[PDB]
Amino acid sequence: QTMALMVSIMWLCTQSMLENFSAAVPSHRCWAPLLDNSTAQALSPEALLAISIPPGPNQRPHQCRRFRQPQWQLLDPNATATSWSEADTEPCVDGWVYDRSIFTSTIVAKWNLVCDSHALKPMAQSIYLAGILVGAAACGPASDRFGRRLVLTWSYLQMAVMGTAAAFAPAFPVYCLFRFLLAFAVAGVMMNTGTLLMEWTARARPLVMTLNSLGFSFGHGLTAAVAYGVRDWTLLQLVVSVPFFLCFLYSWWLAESGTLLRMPGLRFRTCISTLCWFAFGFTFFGLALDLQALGSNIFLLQMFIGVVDIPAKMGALLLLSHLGRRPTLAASLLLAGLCILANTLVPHEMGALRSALAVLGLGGVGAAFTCITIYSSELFPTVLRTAVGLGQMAARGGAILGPLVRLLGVHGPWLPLLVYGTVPVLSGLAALLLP
Ligand SMILES: CC(C)(Sc1ccncc1-c1ccc(C#N)c2ccccc12)C(=O)O
Repeated sequence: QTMALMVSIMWLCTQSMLENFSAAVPSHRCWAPLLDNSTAQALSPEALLAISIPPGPNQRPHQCRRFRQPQWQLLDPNATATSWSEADTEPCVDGWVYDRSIFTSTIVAKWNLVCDSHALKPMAQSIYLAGILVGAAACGPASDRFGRRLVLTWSYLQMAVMGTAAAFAPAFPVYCLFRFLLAFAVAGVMMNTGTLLMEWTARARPLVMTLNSLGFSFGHGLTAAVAYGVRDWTLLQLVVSVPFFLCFLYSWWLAESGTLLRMPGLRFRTCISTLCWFAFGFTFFGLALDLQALGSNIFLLQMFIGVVDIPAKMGALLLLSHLGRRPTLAASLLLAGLCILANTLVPHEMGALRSALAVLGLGGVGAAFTCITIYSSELFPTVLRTAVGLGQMAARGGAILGPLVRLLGVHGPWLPLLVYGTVPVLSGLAALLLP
């Protein structure tokens, strides 16, 4: 039944989207005796916060620097503000503290993922995406030798185990290994679902593809509701991996008891296919893992994209079945690129338009993925359509560089968004050349 796998793919989106909710960075500041010690001191907490922490970006108190001595210059109204020296700051010798405003417990507050060592979150995202990448390649021969159903049940068991274990990870490398194994199992489940849905009924390939895509997009609203319900990342991972226990228990019928040579050239087809897959994967896994910076509220943005991705994909399927594959794919790619470029150009003051443009770009890249998945079954002969596997591998490899590009934010907050807007434009400009 397609319902059982559709539910699993829905929770698979939840497990994939948990990389953004669990790695959320709430408002944090360094430990200070004027704010964290006893109230009896030798009033006005904002003044103490200002005199204890030097200002940083967006006129906010810095998150990785603290004054070695109380700077009373920010207290006297007649004093010249913004005139202290750099030597009066210390590299946070007393640690940091976290405010439980939007989130009460995350992996950032546990292992101290402050901006001083902010590379740990993109590194963990890249490790998860590498586990997704190597998961599809290794599960190929595993499903070919052991069978798709047995390895599917084993991947469900591994998903449950690594979900119940990641919530109890005491160290950062242990959590990274748990996420790697979880991503391996996720990639195995995805490959099995893909190889089963294609050979299920298919002329009915686009219908089942759109159904699976809608079941996956339901995962956005699912994880939004779960993150609005529970606020602890451990309890979140637990309740997200709980349904996979029943998914594994669904085994045994509910307790019954191809290589090619491209020496002359790229032949104008596989190069463009891999380029579009790379672009889709890169923009998707670079824009979905940083939803906190794309809108004012993470849950609101998630609900918005979850409620907009369904009619967007419906219209994408409509244009795919009504006016072809290449023109609608190029149009969706260009629309997503222009939307991300406008989101980059629009200042951070207008949050509503920013969230709308981000939702439109995500819908556009989803429509482009749907089109390139429908187009992958027609651009190659019946025996060459290895092509879909190569395209998925190229998309995963492009996703690998997704979180790594976000590290370029030290030079400017718009450069990652600039790339996320420029890549779809070139992808759509190159998509028009498809036969
Ligand atoms: C690696 C991906 C993008 S898959 C994938 C891997 C891990 N987390 C989520 C997805 C995913 C992303 C967008 C989708 C859409 N639309 C989608 C639909 C069905 C199953 C997975 C996804 C590929 O194969 O290139």
